[PDB]
Amino acid sequence: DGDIAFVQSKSFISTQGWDSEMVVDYRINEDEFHKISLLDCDFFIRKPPDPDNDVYDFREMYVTPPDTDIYSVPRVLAPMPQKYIRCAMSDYGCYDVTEPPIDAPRDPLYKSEREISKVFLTKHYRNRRLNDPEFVLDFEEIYVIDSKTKSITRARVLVTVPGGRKRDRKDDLLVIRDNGNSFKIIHVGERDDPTTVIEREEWTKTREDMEKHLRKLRDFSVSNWF
Amino acid sequence: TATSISLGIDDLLTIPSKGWLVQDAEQQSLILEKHHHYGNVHAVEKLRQSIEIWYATSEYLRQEMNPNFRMTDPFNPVHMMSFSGARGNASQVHQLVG
Amino acid sequence: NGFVVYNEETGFELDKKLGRPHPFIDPTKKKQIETTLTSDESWWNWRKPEKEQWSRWQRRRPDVETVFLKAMAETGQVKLYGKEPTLTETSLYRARRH
Amino acid sequence: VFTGGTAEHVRAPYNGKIKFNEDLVHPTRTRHGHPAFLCYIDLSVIIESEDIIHSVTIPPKSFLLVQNDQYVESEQVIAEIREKERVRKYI
Amino acid sequence: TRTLQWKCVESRRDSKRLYYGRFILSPLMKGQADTIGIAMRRALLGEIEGTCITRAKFENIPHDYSNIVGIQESVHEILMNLNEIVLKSNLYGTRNALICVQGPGYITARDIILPPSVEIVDNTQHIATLTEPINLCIGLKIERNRGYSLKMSNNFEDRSYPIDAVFMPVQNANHSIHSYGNGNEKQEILFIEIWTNGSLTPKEALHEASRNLINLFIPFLHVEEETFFQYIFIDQLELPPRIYNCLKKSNIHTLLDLLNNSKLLDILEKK
Amino acid sequence: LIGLYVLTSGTRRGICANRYNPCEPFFCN
Repeated sequence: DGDIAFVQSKSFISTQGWDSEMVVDYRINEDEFHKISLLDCDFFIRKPPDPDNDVYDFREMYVTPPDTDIYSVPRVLAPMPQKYIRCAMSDYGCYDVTEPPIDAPRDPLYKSEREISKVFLTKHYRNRRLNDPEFVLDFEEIYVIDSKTKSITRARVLVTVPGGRKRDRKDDLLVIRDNGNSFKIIHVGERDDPTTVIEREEWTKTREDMEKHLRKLRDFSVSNWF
Repeated sequence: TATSISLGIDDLLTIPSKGWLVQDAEQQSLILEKHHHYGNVHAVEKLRQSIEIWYATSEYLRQEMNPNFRMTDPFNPVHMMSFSGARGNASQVHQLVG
Repeated sequence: NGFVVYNEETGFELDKKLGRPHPFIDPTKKKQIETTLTSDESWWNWRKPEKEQWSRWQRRRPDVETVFLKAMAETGQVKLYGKEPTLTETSLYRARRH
Repeated sequence: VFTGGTAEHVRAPYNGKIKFNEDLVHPTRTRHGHPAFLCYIDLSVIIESEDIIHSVTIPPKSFLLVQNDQYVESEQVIAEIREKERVRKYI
Repeated sequence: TRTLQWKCVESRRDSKRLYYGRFILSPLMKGQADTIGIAMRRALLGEIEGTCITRAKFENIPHDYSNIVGIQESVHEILMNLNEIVLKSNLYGTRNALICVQGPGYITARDIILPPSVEIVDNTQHIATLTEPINLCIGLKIERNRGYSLKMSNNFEDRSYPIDAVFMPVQNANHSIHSYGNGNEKQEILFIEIWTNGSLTPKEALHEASRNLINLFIPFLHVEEETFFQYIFIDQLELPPRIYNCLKKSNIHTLLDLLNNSKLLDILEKK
Repeated sequence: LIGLYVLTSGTRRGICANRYNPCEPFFCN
């Protein structure tokens, strides 16, 4: 419930069912669109008027190279909604902390910049506002904007919380993993410690590396692990 | 001073497979020498094999020295002295553990 | 919808998952090595010498790892593949000795 | 020193027997006197180990020092990759 | 000519939680200045009692989540802010502090209800920021231990979140030695440099470190009240074969091995 | 150079830090 007011504009041109790798001759008004800036592309989603910029209209979307005017059509890979929804926008990427060469005096020793590879749009449950005391994120409906493919899809989310669709959303905990591809919902009481998450990934990597290093020994087949 | 890096007799870690490789090289050298006596190979062929089979073994031990130190004993005192570049190089360490 | 989904082993593949002592190669998946050249389908220089040769490397080098690994084997803290710790196990011991 | 160039030794990464078609390679005698095969194509050799097969590609103009169905220990030289002072040898 | 005297040469207070002090001790004989500086540094770093919050109970809050409504800071960050609170006290054992506050505003160290013997060094330290008009009661656990001491009991688990508090009131300490010669008069000058977090002045930390050191070596002066033939072997001495085998099984070869373990004695005593 | 190398030689990682597959203090400053 809680459907947002389905208003209609005058510049609305629906891009659904269009070719992906083709440009549109006209130019859009950026004020009417959400501007999502990623590493390889800039993504535009229609922005219906709202007191807070949370309402998204996926009926018309455009993708352009970063800071460019030649709009295109994103490679839609999922049934995007036909109604206004409130999505929490959180980026997903890495920090490219680099040490640039120093030629001019007082040049920075380091250059820290954040590169965005994916952007997640998590729908608010029942389109409730952030200021609502009953606000909670509906992790079932998450949309991923990939910069590398310049495409937008829907997250394949596995729900492991007991309770089904009638569960209490306040105990949900979305666990994004595998380069923003595996989405899993778990109970908040089952949250892994950040130290455990790092050690678990390091243990798996080093174990495989150690085995490959020991594999070249000729008594490997008659040896145990410990 | 606080960490007090110090090398001992057993700190000079040798490649685990040195015994196998040296034993394999001896078997090839012994078999070839036996047939050189039989006359199936000539002196130059024996001379080349003796030099090359022991040089290839020595280079392989040097090649495998660092990955063995990294994968098994990263904080080996002899390894850290050369790997960090503080003192010595791989060739000098190879004279000690290879 | 269609994007939302609502919802262990034993012995090997569980010790391997948890890191508990287990063979490196699964015994149930260890293929028997096929028959090879019988010193008559093979050239010289690859035949067995028909008489074991003295090598001076025939004995495995005594190590701190071997003694501790054997001591840990009888304590039950570790489980080796056989009675004697292999060079792979001693090399693995150095990595996880601490 | 004796190969007159850069020589790389392809060593067996796993124990087991080597399977390859000996007709695809040409017989030769190495500089050490050992018989071997000369490989002029992109020959692929199979090492059937205890666990799985471990196909290895042998580049051309490289000596193959092993035989078909021969058992090879790990870290044992299989092939030599081959990609002028005159000395008198008194005997 | 001179007597062993000490003086404060530098004293700075460029914070409410950062005090600096440099002290000179002179004249000292050769080798003494290093001994005094080493022991004093150990006393300053760990042997000085420090007071800080160890546990935090979030009363009336059954959320048990990482964040609560009306507070910008997360629960974990609130504990981090509590861990930075600098306290001075003379308490023995453990006490309880309470933080019950109003709705919107800033929670500072001034808002902590304190047990009688403790004080807030800097009341401007930020705890949490309040946005919604909701009351918040926090149950603190004030404890006073040494830096080197360790504690294992952590109130089990009763929704009280432990705070890994470091008990150092002396942030840093360092000593320097200046040696002066007059041909044959080798006197040493010891410089003590103390940084404190405001819970005690560097002059006070100098005295407490000296007293704590003295209290360590007082027990050594305590007194208590008063109340009123390898070269001879078991083979040589004639022994029964039954006894001989038993001793040999126990590696009793000489007579000394026999007396070290406790009609055998009748035959033995004559020889 | 040895002393600096030891300082920056950080934590043991992976199988060199934990005996079993998992399947730390916080400092404010």
